Amino acid sequence: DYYFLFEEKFRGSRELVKARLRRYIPYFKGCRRVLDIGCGRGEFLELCKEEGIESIGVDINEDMIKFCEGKFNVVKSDAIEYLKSLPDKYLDGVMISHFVEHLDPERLFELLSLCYSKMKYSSYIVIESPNPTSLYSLINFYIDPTHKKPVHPETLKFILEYLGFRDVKIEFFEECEELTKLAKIDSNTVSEEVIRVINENIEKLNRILFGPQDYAIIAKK
Amino acid sequence: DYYFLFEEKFRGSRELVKARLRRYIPYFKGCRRVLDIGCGRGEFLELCKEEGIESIGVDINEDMIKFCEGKFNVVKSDAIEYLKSLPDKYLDGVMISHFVEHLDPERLFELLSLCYSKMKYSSYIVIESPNPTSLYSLINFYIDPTHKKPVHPETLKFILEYLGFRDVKIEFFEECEELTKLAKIDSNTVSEEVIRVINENIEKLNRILFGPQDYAIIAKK
Amino acid sequence: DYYFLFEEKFRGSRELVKARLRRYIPYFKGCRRVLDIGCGRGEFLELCKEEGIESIGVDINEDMIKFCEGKFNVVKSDAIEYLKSLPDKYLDGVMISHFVEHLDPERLFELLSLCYSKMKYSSYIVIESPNPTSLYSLINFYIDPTHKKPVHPETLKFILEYLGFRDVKIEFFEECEELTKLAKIDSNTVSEEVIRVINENIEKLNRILFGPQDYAIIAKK
Repeated sequence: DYYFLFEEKFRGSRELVKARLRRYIPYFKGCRRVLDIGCGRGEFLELCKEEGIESIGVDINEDMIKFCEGKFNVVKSDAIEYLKSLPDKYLDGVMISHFVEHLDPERLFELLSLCYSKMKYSSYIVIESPNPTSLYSLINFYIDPTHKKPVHPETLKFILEYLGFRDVKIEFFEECEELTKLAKIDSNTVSEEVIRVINENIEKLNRILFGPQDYAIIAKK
Repeated sequence: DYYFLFEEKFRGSRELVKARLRRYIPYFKGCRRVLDIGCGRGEFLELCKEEGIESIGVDINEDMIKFCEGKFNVVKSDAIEYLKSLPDKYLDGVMISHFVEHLDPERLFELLSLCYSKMKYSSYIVIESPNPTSLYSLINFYIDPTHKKPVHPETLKFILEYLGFRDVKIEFFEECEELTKLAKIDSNTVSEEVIRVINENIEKLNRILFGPQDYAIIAKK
Repeated sequence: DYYFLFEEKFRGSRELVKARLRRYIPYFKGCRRVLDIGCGRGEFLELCKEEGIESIGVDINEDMIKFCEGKFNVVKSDAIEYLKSLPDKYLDGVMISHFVEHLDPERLFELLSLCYSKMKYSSYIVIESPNPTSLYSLINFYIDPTHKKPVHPETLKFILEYLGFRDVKIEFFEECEELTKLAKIDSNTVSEEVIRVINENIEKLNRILFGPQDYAIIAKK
């Protein structure tokens, strides 16, 4: 089917994706009400079940749900709507992996606003999305047509900080492979200082051109 | 309140915005009917008052308007609606600062077309918007979720020339800080021919990656 | 009107445009039923007329069709609609030059599936459009307000491979001029490998920043 075949090719296998999600488990260990927004193939739900974490996944796509319903708890719904259908101080944790980029930028404030209200204190929200602050990924953001406009890390940090969240931190992941990045220079005949400045320019070039392809913003309370 | 805090953080303080607008005073010197489209926090209006320049601002934001009315002459209203309500050859000059990137693309032509019709002969029009022709700047263009498509300066120049405006000029401001830009190499030991070509390349790299963050297009009649 | 002056200014002369599409002719030689989608100023029509290749053009623009009807066979209509009015396995070939970016993302798939149906075995389809994998050309992409999201070469390749086309090749054209790109270094006072590595860094830079401005995806069957 279209989207499975699509993700499989440009996102990677479920094993691959699940491997990447491992890093975020510490923020949900032993949680009882973790919401997986836009769960898709249910890679996070599978992980959760494995780590002994209770969670529900939501997804507007009917096929992602047929895909997860058998092993996991999922509700075919619009996230914002589903969030309104929830009591305040309900939710335990919230995972939003590669979802916001697929969301109408106009409704971004309301989503996180609802998350704050439906989350109980000392809870963590994790938002993982493609990094548009590096040319390489920015270019690749256009491969998926269902993508809206790139979602900048700073806009996410600003909104949820404004909403009340604290500890807001930004982490970058999946960097470009060696072959793609520019190479640094060495020499025992060329001026150390000429060498030094050229490499700093290459570090700057590598950061803005071939920087990490993803990022994750984490917040608490 | 949201948008003030947002502007303060990403667009700068009022004092700063006001500072950067002094470059346009020569174009509205002694004018009495200047329209400030998307007046925002009123920085351009505050500048006009100090310069004895009469102007009125318009904005869709009731929050921005409430902030300005007790200070300057503003009117809550869509720009196109306001323009349409003016007689032709009425305005002394027009200022459009960081507005077009928020306007729906299909309404850009009309807006500008109306400016031409409602402007009297000899008047000046200034349009400042974030520069998308430089990477650093193109990335920051996505921080604001209310942004539409990046507005290229050549496209505006085309529209203006087409409407009958003349002496159209595109200038660029808000250069990137040397800390972020790549550095030119100074060297007494390496061949000048080689150093020269490396610095000319750094020059091209800096213009397309760390060039001016803003641009302004100025026209007349 | 607007669009003629606009293309003339930003795309180039009919002469120039004609010169660029000339390389796709071998795919439609001897053909009698080629479909040129979004014929524009009929530069592809004109070429086929010169090669004994029979083809019809379609466009949604009144003025573009008006420009053509004199020397070429064209019809004013939505491309999706024209295709549906044809029998399956009818077309000798399909040319889509600088059109997919002017199209609603959610209709792209329909369009291509229709092309597949309406084409007969072993026919060629060529899709030429702006290349967004190079900074230079994606910046210029925003000059045209009517442009939607950029269309990445890989997305087009995935869609039609999905539909059943094979031998899908992605090619790139219209490199930037030597004066715009970064120049390479050559000297004999500097260590060979220092020069070799800086140059391959330049090669990587020129690729992602000043590379091909156009891409053509070619498929058969």
